[PDB]
Amino acid sequence: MQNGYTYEDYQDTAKWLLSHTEQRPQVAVICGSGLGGLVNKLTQAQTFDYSEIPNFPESTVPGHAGRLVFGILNGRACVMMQGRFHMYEGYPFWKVTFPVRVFRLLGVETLVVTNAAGGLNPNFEVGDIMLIRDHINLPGFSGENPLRGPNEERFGVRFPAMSDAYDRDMRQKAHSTWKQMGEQRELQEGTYVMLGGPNFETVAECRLLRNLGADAVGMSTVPEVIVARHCGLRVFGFSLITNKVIMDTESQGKANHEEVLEAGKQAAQKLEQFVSLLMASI
Amino acid sequence: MQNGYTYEDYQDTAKWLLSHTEQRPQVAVICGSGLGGLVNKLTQAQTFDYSEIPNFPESTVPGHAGRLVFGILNGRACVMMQGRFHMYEGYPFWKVTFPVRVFRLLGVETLVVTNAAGGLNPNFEVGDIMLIRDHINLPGFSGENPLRGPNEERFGVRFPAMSDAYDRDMRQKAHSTWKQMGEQRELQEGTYVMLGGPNFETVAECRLLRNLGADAVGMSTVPEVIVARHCGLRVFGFSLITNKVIMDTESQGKANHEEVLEAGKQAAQKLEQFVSLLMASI
Amino acid sequence: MQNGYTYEDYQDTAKWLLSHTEQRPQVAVICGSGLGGLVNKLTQAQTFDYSEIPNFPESTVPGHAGRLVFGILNGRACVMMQGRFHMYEGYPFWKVTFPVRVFRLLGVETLVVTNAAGGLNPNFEVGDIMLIRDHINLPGFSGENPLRGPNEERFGVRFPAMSDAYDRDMRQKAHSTWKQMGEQRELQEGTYVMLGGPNFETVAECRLLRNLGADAVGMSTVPEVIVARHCGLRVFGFSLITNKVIMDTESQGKANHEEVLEAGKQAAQKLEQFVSLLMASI
Ligand code: HPA
Ligand code: HPA
Ligand code: HPA
Repeated sequence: MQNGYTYEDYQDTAKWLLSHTEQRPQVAVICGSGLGGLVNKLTQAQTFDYSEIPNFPESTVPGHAGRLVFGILNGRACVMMQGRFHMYEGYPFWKVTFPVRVFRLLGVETLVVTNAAGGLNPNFEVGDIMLIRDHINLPGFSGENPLRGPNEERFGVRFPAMSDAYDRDMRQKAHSTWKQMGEQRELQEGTYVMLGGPNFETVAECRLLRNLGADAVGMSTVPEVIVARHCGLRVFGFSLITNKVIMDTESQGKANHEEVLEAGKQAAQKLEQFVSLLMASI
Repeated sequence: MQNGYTYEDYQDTAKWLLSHTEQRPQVAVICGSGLGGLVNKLTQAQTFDYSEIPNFPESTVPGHAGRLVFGILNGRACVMMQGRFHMYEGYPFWKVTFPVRVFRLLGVETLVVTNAAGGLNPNFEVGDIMLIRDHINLPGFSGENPLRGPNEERFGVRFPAMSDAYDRDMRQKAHSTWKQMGEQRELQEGTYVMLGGPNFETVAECRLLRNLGADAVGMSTVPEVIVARHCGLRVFGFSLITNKVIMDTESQGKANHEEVLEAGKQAAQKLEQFVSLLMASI
Repeated sequence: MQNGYTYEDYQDTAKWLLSHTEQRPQVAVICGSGLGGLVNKLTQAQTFDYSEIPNFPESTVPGHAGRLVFGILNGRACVMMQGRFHMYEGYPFWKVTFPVRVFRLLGVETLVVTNAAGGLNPNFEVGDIMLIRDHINLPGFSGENPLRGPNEERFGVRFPAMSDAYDRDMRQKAHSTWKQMGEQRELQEGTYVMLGGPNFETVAECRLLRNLGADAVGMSTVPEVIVARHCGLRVFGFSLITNKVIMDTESQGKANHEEVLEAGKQAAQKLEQFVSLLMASI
């Protein structure tokens, strides 16, 4: 497999955006979970529907419509993705990660990724926020990788390292900010594992995922982090623990989509003020 | 990747079958192992070669020729697949699972899946029958999934759960029936793990498969169970332990295809009467 | 997926080579690591650029240019691949493994595979040579396999076993030869695990790889061993431990490509005399 986008494609899209807005973001945020409401706190916001931006992959976002929003959040200029793309919709990883490279060409230096995730770690409770310290890329093990194919030297090297993908200083700042918020629940931190989806895991799969050392499971984010790190973007991210995974055959029930949506709704306010405060420390 | 079959394709195939047979099955059986002979016990059987049914994937079945057989088994009306499709032949998962959706549109409510498998659990002996209680989907981890691409709402939801894939009541009935058969060997039950194939595993791979909690290994069934559960089919299945996997470098030999064929042959009669008795309890 | 090469394609390429050289090799060597210099010790060498050989996949080799070299090494006639293909470049496994089948049709009976690898086993030091005793094929778990699609009976069987892939007698000879070289460091031996790449692993991924029982990690060799064993080639291989993987968050640094190149350079002489001596015992 080879990326279908030439360097010029990215550049054209970037040039189109610059000629249609006066905003010049330094931070890019890919919203997941109940963070979709974060667009409501931007100043001087300007919205672009994914369908009107050349080369942008078609939208297929549930709940939060596919919009790219520019604006000032807590004194910082940023651009946000309201709705992202997932492999389970049929998109190749090179379409999924297309926005990350455009962000780089706009002058962006920092990327914040957020998502909803199932809790594998027995100590996580619904509503918990887990800073992503590391990740396990299952699709990557089989070759499914956004960097597969010839390397574009103008973006980065052939063999980029990922052991330092999640910025250390960012996670330090995140802990201080959380303390300053006077939260009773502590800020979690752990390993996120991505798998394809769209179906939810079985008990047997959840037990091995946990045995492999993962704390949370999800169907996104990893390909974006890989491409971001490839082109030199400082990356920071976190998962909203939307549900605890069923790990015993005496299943009290089963993970459902309404459950995760509710969680995203109930924690929205907490996630928004958190990301807003973090802007001041980037 | 996206499924190449539109909902209408499935419906056309279903409509063609209904206009060519008076049979109206409630149960669908996908035969594997030595269960291929089960067609010999149907009453009022009517056979359809896969090649004469519109939209049906081309046949590539070894030993048992690709036929779709309708008939009455122990008083119940059912349809059976004599030979299935495997990813290792080159078929995408959406071709492999095509029959499952057609079955749904015919009015079928229950699906019984059977296969041959290598024993990972040290307590299994050749000839053992293992009820499938749960599964581990390795291809699914990388995104290889029959549901990949846009979701067809007329079949099911975007994020179906799989923790309850193998019907509980069915497995209870299976245990009672086995007792009533006066078998000396006990009915096994466990986790089946699917991988792509077509080559057999190495010692190192078998040890990790076992460490991951799998009891039996095979190259099929899982994609069919996923699609079946997606559209609301009650699923029940079992593996015929055709051989015990080599797990030490002092390999007494190596898994071979003739070995598995022999096992399927020697247990044929036992599997047939078992599935026949189960019909009375569905 | 299905192999795009017909049996005749392989045969044509083989026939073209035979009509352009008088050499008739019995051993084929696929050079990796600092073994790229091994071509300098061939007698009566004759070089073919991959681009001039019909049907040969396009070259994309870093450092060592894609050449196929025929010659006599320590009294034995052999053919060597200076530079191989990797999935991470965009090649399907059937393009990657194309040379292995051509080698078979030339009359070759033995294949020696070498590569660079990251050390997972805590006892390995940079510069170590690890005989490959077994392998773990992650891409294979998801269906990514060079044998996927219809089986070509003229090459081998539908379900080949892999538990005996690495020749036992070859590894015995390798140990004797190493002793005869009077090396202070002992010859290592272990399980190689392949993943897609091109990015390097994260700490979390390295810990699970090690927990799964792997000793060394790399991005090649496995598909070639599978196809070789399929067509009846005696296989022998080893990894040059070019670096030790970062397995703690207090990362002293991070794996980089220059590091691995340096290692390949520093051990070149030792690998060359080793492979040269082994020729005398094949
Ligand atoms: O349980 C889950 N599994 C997979 N992805 C998820 N995303 C939110 N919750 C889950
Ligand atoms: O040992 C085995 N491995 C994989 N698939 C199998 N199907 C039957 N036996 C086996
Ligand atoms: O650390 C490593 N990881 C993956 N492949 C490698 N090939 C050499 N070193 C490495």
